[PDB]
Amino acid sequence: HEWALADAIVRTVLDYAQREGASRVKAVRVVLGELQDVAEDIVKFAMEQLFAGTIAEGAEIEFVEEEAVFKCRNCNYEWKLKEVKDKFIPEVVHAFLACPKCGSHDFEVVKGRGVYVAGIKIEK
Amino acid sequence: YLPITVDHIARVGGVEIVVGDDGVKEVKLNIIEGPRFFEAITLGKKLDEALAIYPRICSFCSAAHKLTAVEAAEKAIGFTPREEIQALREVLYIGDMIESHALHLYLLVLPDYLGYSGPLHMIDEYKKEMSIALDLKNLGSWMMDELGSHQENAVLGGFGKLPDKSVLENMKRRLKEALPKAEYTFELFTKLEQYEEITHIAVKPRNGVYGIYGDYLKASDGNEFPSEEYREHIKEFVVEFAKHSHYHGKPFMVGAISRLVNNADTLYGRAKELYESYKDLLRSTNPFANNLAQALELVYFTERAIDLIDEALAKWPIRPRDEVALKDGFGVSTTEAPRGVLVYALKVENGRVSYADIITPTAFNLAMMEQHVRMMAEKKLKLLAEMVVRAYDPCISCSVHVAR
Ligand SMILES: [Zn+2]
Repeated sequence: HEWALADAIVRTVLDYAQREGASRVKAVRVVLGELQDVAEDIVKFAMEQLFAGTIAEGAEIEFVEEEAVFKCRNCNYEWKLKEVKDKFIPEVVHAFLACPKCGSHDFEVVKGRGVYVAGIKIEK
Repeated sequence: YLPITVDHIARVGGVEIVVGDDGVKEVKLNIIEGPRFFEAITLGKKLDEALAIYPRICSFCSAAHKLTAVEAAEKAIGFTPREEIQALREVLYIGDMIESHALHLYLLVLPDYLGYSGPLHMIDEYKKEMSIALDLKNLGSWMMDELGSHQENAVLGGFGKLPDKSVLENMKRRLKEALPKAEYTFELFTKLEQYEEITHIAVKPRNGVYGIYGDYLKASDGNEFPSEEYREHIKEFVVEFAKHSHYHGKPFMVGAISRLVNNADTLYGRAKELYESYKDLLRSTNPFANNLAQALELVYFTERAIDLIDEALAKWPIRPRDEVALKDGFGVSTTEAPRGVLVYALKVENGRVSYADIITPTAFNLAMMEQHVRMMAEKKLKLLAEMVVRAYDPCISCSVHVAR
């Protein structure tokens, strides 16, 4: 969910600011995996609302999308989601997607599953 | 700026209750999200576009949102729709009511009492109940598909398109055929236990809207002391989560029981006789009665629909009128959704949305949902709490029990 994820982001950012003894936070850059089905606008808005009434208020939030990369183990071949997209895409791939080369369905997600904060701007 | 990596742990709606050796310690729930986002984005957008955006909120009641939205818009611009198109709107709405109620009651409430899990179609039982549920679902969805097209047919000032009279006659026939099924539903839900799977019976203010012959559409609030259109208090309590609402300073409940309690005398037809027969069962002090109440509303809304259909035939040729957008219109439409009273508030300026406030019935029901967790048991308690929750018919839910 958008609001839950946004809550996680806000909590983490505020925690980092507390640890660093930050007087104020001004900018946060978050990297979202495209396998997340969340909508960037809702998440950003939610973050803005939760950011109210704290040191990290009125902060500028930037979202960077990390492409999804899959590595089939059997043939040992890597491909990207964009290659399969050309024919919602994100959720629960394991069900439908397989390697373009193998009849396998067995693969590991290397990039694009997780969400992490890549940058934080602190004012002390 | 300075790059870092801090991982966001999202192991991951639901209701959480924490219990102890000394008794229950805490109970809180975050089951729905604020519509604030929509209220924020539609500002400055065209009225049509906003009306297209609004039904995205709580998609389960897809139809209702659209209808109340356009109602609010019309009330803003000063347009008052004809009685025929209004009746048709109420018919589509009735379809949504039938679908929502039937699906909810049968697919959610019955397996709880009879203890079923997994696939809900089985030989040894439930064939007939599912036949009824599926027939009602098909009927409502078919009405929604015939008078709606999200609802593309629902437009400001009228309808996009309107079908032939033949399909309306066939609709009347199908409704009349659907009446005894709804009756069987009411009878079936009459026998099941209320206030228990530990009675949760207590004092509870119910809130509804009042319409002269029915409870579908209205322009007046329906509690013990009525108001035409007013903003009740709203409170922001966070688990750590939507905003809760308090009427007259206290939590209140909305749903079928509210319509019955407040507007009982307005009913007629078979549902009136049934209400008079089992008036004790649909009492104002219990949540589970809502389920049964919903069943009653099936029969009523079935028969009512027929009447409404006839009203549409009072004028044999029908055409969707056109309206002009006007500034300064502020329109507050308090409608009644299968979940409860749905509130839409639209202020239009220069043909664009200047103010939007939307309140979903589940927001209303959430305070009393938190209140009515006076369920004491030793785990099975999860199941009971789940039943209590499902009595309020939220969009989705799940229960988690935790010790210490
Ligand atoms: Zn392969």
